[PDB]
Amino acid sequence: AHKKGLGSTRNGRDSQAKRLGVKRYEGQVVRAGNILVRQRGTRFKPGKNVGMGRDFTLFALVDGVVEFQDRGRLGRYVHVRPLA
Amino acid sequence: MLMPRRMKYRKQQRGRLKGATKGGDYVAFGDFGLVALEPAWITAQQIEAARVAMVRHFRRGGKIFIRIFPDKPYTKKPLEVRMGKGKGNVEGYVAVVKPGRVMFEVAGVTEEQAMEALRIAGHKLPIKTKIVRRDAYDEAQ
Amino acid sequence: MEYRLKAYYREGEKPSALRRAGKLPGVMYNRHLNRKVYVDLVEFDKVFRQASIHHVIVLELPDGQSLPTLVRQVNLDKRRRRPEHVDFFVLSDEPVEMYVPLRFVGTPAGVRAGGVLQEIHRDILVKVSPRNIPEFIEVDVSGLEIGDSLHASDLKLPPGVELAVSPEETIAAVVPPEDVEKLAEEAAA
Amino acid sequence: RLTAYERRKFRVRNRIKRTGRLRLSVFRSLKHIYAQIIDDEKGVTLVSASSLALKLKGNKTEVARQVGRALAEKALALGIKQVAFDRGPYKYHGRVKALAEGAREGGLEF
RNA sequence: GUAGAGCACUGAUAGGGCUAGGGGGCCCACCAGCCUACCAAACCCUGUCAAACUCCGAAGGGUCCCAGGUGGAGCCUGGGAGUGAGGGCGCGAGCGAUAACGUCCGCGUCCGAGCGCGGGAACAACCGAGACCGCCAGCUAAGGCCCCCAAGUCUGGGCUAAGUGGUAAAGGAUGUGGCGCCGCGAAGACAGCCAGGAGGUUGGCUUAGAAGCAGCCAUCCUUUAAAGAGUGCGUAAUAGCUCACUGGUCGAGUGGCGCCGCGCCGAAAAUGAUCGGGGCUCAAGCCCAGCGCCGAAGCUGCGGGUCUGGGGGAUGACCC
RNA sequence: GGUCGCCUCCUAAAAGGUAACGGAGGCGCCCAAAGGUCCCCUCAGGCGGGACGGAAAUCCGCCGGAGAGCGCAAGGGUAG
RNA sequence: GCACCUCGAUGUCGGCUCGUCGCAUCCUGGGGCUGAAGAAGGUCCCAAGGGUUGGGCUGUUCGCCCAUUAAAGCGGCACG
RNA sequence: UCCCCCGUGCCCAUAGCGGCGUGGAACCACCCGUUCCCAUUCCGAACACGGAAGUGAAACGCGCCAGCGCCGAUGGUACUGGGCGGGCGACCGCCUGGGAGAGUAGGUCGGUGCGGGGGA
Ligand SMILES: [Mg+2]
Ligand SMILES: [Mg+2]
Ligand SMILES: [Mg+2]
Ligand SMILES: [Mg+2]
Ligand SMILES: [Mg+2]
Ligand SMILES: [Mg+2]
Ligand SMILES: [Mg+2]
Ligand SMILES: [Mg+2]
Ligand SMILES: [Mg+2]
Ligand SMILES: [Mg+2]
Ligand SMILES: [Mg+2]
Ligand SMILES: [Mg+2]
Ligand SMILES: [Mg+2]
Ligand SMILES: [Mg+2]
Ligand SMILES: [Mg+2]
Ligand SMILES: [Mg+2]
Ligand SMILES: [Mg+2]
Ligand SMILES: [Mg+2]
Ligand SMILES: [Mg+2]
Ligand SMILES: [Mg+2]
Ligand SMILES: [Mg+2]
Ligand SMILES: [Mg+2]
Ligand SMILES: [Mg+2]
Ligand SMILES: [Mg+2]
Ligand SMILES: [Mg+2]
Ligand SMILES: [Mg+2]
Ligand SMILES: [Mg+2]
Ligand SMILES: [Mg+2]
Ligand SMILES: [Mg+2]
Ligand SMILES: [Mg+2]
Ligand SMILES: [Mg+2]
Ligand SMILES: [Mg+2]
Ligand SMILES: [Mg+2]
Ligand SMILES: [Mg+2]
Ligand SMILES: [Mg+2]
Ligand SMILES: [Mg+2]
Ligand SMILES: [Mg+2]
Ligand SMILES: [Mg+2]
Ligand SMILES: [Mg+2]
Ligand SMILES: [Mg+2]
Ligand SMILES: [Mg+2]
Ligand SMILES: [Mg+2]
Ligand SMILES: [Mg+2]
Ligand SMILES: [Mg+2]
Ligand SMILES: [Mg+2]
Ligand SMILES: [Mg+2]
Ligand SMILES: [Mg+2]
Ligand SMILES: [Mg+2]
Ligand SMILES: [Mg+2]
Ligand SMILES: [Mg+2]
Ligand SMILES: [Mg+2]
Ligand SMILES: [Mg+2]
Ligand SMILES: [Mg+2]
Ligand SMILES: [Mg+2]
Ligand SMILES: [Mg+2]
Ligand SMILES: [Mg+2]
Ligand SMILES: [Mg+2]
Ligand SMILES: [Mg+2]
Ligand SMILES: [Mg+2]
Ligand SMILES: [Mg+2]
Ligand SMILES: [Mg+2]
Ligand SMILES: [Mg+2]
Ligand SMILES: [Mg+2]
Ligand SMILES: [Mg+2]
Ligand SMILES: [Mg+2]
Ligand SMILES: [Mg+2]
Ligand SMILES: [Mg+2]
Ligand SMILES: [Mg+2]
Ligand SMILES: [Mg+2]
Ligand SMILES: [Mg+2]
Ligand SMILES: [Mg+2]
Ligand SMILES: [Mg+2]
Ligand SMILES: [Mg+2]
Repeated sequence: AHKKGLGSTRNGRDSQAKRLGVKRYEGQVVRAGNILVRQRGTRFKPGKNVGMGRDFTLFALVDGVVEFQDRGRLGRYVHVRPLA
Repeated sequence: MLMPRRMKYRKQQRGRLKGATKGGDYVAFGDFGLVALEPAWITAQQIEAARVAMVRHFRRGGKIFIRIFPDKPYTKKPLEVRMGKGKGNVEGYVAVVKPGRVMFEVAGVTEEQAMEALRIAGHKLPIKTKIVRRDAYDEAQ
Repeated sequence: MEYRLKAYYREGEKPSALRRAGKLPGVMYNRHLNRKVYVDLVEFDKVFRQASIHHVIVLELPDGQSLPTLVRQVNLDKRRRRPEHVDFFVLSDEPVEMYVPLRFVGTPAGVRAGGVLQEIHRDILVKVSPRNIPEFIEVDVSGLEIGDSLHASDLKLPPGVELAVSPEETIAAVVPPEDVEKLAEEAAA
Repeated sequence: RLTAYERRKFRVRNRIKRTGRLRLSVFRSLKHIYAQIIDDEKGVTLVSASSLALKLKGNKTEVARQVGRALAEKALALGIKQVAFDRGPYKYHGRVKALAEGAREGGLEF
């Protein structure tokens, strides 16, 4: 009594989750090595004591809080400011 | 019939119709007008039947302004199929009106010749409607 | 002629309550002043339809000082098409711009022998002093034919009122009318 | 829009301003040639040998040579050592070049 | 980067302006001039649409620091599980048909396991409320206070006349109430009762006779204290004559649009009916206000049991 | 019948995450230069300009912040 | 369409028997309008009380046909 | 300490597009040359170098305007965390806290820190 010439979708595919975005926040203690932001292309720019990996990952180079800075047309930056 | 002459995407989602319109709640071309009192989708089928209605009212003469366009794909699953196995094929095209949005305007037409006109065109519509004339509130807008 | 209506003050009561209470909030404001107010709706309604945004109205405050006003944007309640706020521009002696009612007069030679015009631009933007507030802007139109038009570089303009839009902007045009003979080849497509 | 000059500045400048080291900003004029020493982290200049201040003359590249020898002594008095040579839009050849190897004559490390 | 919102980009888009080539006469170009109620690129102004558009952008939500927070909190290490069919409702989306007691996710709740208790007629998940035991004690909650049924035939103001209330939409109507706005009113209004309802109105109109109503078009000019190459019953055709029209008479109001409250029509189903029933009409209905009181296993009162922390005990027991 | 792993985007409710036989697309390779560095440089496009020569070969001019390009899908990024 | 009771069982189509109920009425009863002269007929309203034939063909319901009729009504009742 | 200048940092176009001006003793630039170092898929255009005759035309500098771009309120509204009522529904209303986008009034032809080289 039922089904007839049922159209098959050409899609229904999908990507994995990349779990990207910002991982550490301003005024958050970090140590050297930590990852501060995962991204795909500097939405965030490598500040002082902040390095950038082969996929545009942004990791701390020394300890003490992260800190976000917004230099308008130049770019968004994040640096780490060492201990005390 | 009022179909989009080129299309970025095929089928398109439903989306609910919360609230008042986004624009065109004030007349801007014609002297009088027709407006939504209640939200719906309007078929190209409907729209064209309202146009043709008025056009036949002042046979030979008058100019009709119509301020909504069927840009949404009204999809629909074929007859007697079960759920799934994809989305319906696109059966029609509809336009999203919310309350306040102006649909039909006229110019070069008498008073009642645009009352009776925009009356009947109201009747070829799935919704309660008000007719309102151009006003300063529209000029200030 | 000139226009006038009451205009009591507000320190910001409930715009909700106030609007319900038979009246209407809004603000009086210019380069020098800036003041919360509220007029009566029904009296405003009475006043605005004829005055609008091209005739200068004046506002009698409770503290007297009747300042020359001109409206800068009315707020229409989209669902109900009823006002809910008025931006009230007090005029100093300046070329402070505003739109003035265009007067297409002598009905086009396109019309009576064809269709009908289209008032693309009921009024026109123009720099001029508070003094010169033209009640009309008589501009001929009886020469414009079917499928023709004119632009803002085609205006009378009384003295001092020299236009603040553009000479390329269009003003009015006569269009072909909706023949039912057209209807045949329309939906037969 | 930017100039070949303007781009080339930043291009090599930024390569260096992000090294942390004291940047020795040069300037090549057709007249004579000078250069200061900037701790960009703040923004202050550390010291500033020149050819208008030292008011010397006698061949551009030999007075380019000298000004660095000024820089060397006059900076090494303030315990300066970490040197990063901002070579500006100009290259590393002849004029600005000699200033460097002259700045090296004193003890400056770079 | 969401709701909103905006076209600044990606695309849609209605009109108009302006303008390529197409289309098309003018030319008939062998080619130029093209003119445009034609099609219409970019382009402009008005006006818009978009999950996969973004010049913008909330409420919020994350996350760290700092502070409150002693909670059948949180954390580390181990022993033991069960679970891995969920469902409904609210809200936010997709799919579906802006269908389903449908389906698929997100947040929350409740059922599950609270089919224990009060409302809801009855009824897992709607409202109220988390049942240790006892009481012929008391305050309440939702909901209620004519009678079945505990407690108001309470109180004041207003609407409704259909049993609407007690099941419905487009659309329709001098319903009844209540606001506007406009128009005609003793420059005698509406309504009827009426001297009148004149002319080269000698109808432009030829055919069994078309002197006012199929006869196709200045829809012809008259005394204007009063009018139609005919609204008219005679209607291709003598009688007879209605009114649009005017004058009296009448002597105060009347016609029109719009909005708001509550009704009316729209409204046809299968075993016997019904709002839970009887029954209710200045309510026993609807709104607005106010005050009592009834009402649960919630809260309180009194007696007890129990586990936990606490003190006693400067001791298990025992006591608060 | 279709599907089965991977990546992009949307659904996804402005953190991460989130389903459906939801809506749209790609991958199973490629590059000893397409790589490392150092130096250097700057698009698409549009208008005018010019033998062949063009809507678009190449040369000249003025306007261009990024709509080009970045091997190939899409998003982010990106000429400092 | 959904997958809610029923798979430790709720026997399917059609016929026969018996019906009974709905009214959106085939017949007869009663009305309005008619492009109703009359007769006849049309469409709409009211009205469910009763009535609503016999055969050919085919498993059929349906349907076609034959001969009649005032009419040869549909539908619900686990398509009783 | 005040001013002009050069080399530079910083806010992030209120800075910018454009037009109008003025600045050469200083400093900067064009300008002089190809000998030398160096240099062009061709060219001293550029990079380089030796210079100081010309100049302020270009660029740059200080400035002026508001045509463009830019920034841009107050008021109100959309929306909404939370708390309620409302409709068959599509959906609508009230409370409390938060509260835009457009648009309006208006602002804008920059603002500065470090050193150096001139002026008093
Ligand atoms: Mg079957
Ligand atoms: Mg993804
Ligand atoms: Mg405020
Ligand atoms: Mg045209
Ligand atoms: Mg023309
Ligand atoms: Mg268009
Ligand atoms: Mg267009
Ligand atoms: Mg068109
Ligand atoms: Mg043209
Ligand atoms: Mg969006
Ligand atoms: Mg903003
Ligand atoms: Mg904000
Ligand atoms: Mg504890
Ligand atoms: Mg351990
Ligand atoms: Mg252990
Ligand atoms: Mg262990
Ligand atoms: Mg499993
Ligand atoms: Mg269970
Ligand atoms: Mg249970
Ligand atoms: Mg039960
Ligand atoms: Mg219960
Ligand atoms: Mg329960
Ligand atoms: Mg009693
Ligand atoms: Mg009352
Ligand atoms: Mg009516
Ligand atoms: Mg009088
Ligand atoms: Mg006649
Ligand atoms: Mg007669
Ligand atoms: Mg009346
Ligand atoms: Mg009862
Ligand atoms: Mg009463
Ligand atoms: Mg005890
Ligand atoms: Mg003891
Ligand atoms: Mg298979
Ligand atoms: Mg995490
Ligand atoms: Mg799965
Ligand atoms: Mg162009
Ligand atoms: Mg060309
Ligand atoms: Mg050529
Ligand atoms: Mg040529
Ligand atoms: Mg060319
Ligand atoms: Mg690519
Ligand atoms: Mg995106
Ligand atoms: Mg993009
Ligand atoms: Mg049989
Ligand atoms: Mg039977
Ligand atoms: Mg009946
Ligand atoms: Mg019937
Ligand atoms: Mg009968
Ligand atoms: Mg038989
Ligand atoms: Mg039979
Ligand atoms: Mg069945
Ligand atoms: Mg069946
Ligand atoms: Mg049947
Ligand atoms: Mg500089
Ligand atoms: Mg000059
Ligand atoms: Mg000189
Ligand atoms: Mg000059
Ligand atoms: Mg300049
Ligand atoms: Mg200065
Ligand atoms: Mg200065
Ligand atoms: Mg100054
Ligand atoms: Mg200044
Ligand atoms: Mg000025
Ligand atoms: Mg200005
Ligand atoms: Mg100005
Ligand atoms: Mg703004
Ligand atoms: Mg909520
Ligand atoms: Mg609700
Ligand atoms: Mg606000
Ligand atoms: Mg609010
Ligand atoms: Mg000084
Ligand atoms: Mg001195």
